[PDB]
Amino acid sequence: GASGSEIPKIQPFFFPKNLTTGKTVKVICNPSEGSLPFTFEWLKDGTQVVPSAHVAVKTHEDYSLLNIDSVGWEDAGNYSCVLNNSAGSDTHTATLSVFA
Amino acid sequence: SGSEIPKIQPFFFPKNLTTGKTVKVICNPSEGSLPFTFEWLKDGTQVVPSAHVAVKTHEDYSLLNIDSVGWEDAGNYSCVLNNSAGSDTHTATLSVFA
Ligand code: NA
Ligand code: NA
Ligand code: NA
Ligand code: NA
Ligand code: NA
Ligand code: NA
Ligand code: NA
Ligand code: NA
Repeated sequence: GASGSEIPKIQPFFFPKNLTTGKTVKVICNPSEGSLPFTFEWLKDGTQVVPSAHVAVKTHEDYSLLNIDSVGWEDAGNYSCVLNNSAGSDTHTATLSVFA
Repeated sequence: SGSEIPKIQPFFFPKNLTTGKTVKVICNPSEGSLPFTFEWLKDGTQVVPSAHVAVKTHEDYSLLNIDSVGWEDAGNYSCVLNNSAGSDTHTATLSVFA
């Protein structure tokens, strides 16, 4: 029937604060509001995240999971999720710090 | 090897929850040996899934999803993370503006 077209709104996500070398960290990007369907994009410090042996992105219909194993200093930085549907887009950026 | 005790990555609920929002939180280890099992509690009692409350557990994380959150969903949610070597629990408060 009538299809509501609602701009998406990202649920704010943040990284843990005393993360030390070698640990695993996960964050989720998901809408709190918005019409289906959703697309997700992850950025790190100005470029799209590239999956690797220790970095993985797993995207579902209504959320996307960023996983980093064996964190090191190179994994520190600002990670952004860009969320879109057919009505609009939203973005959230979270800073990851990695300590010795 | 394979006997590293689990430790949950601290999780928290958003601070902007209004009635009707979808909310998701994940429980996952920052350390610990695979395989894991997960349990969710609400105010000390295991979560009962329903039409608008879903628990989806994967190999290395568990997802709590609440559609159309309301005042009745407010409470203290615990994730219990288990493996062969031990157990950890983390609890976070879900608050809803009304
Ligand atoms: Na956090
Ligand atoms: Na998280
Ligand atoms: Na992932
Ligand atoms: Na760094
Ligand atoms: Na940035
Ligand atoms: Na976009
Ligand atoms: Na109880
Ligand atoms: Na799910």
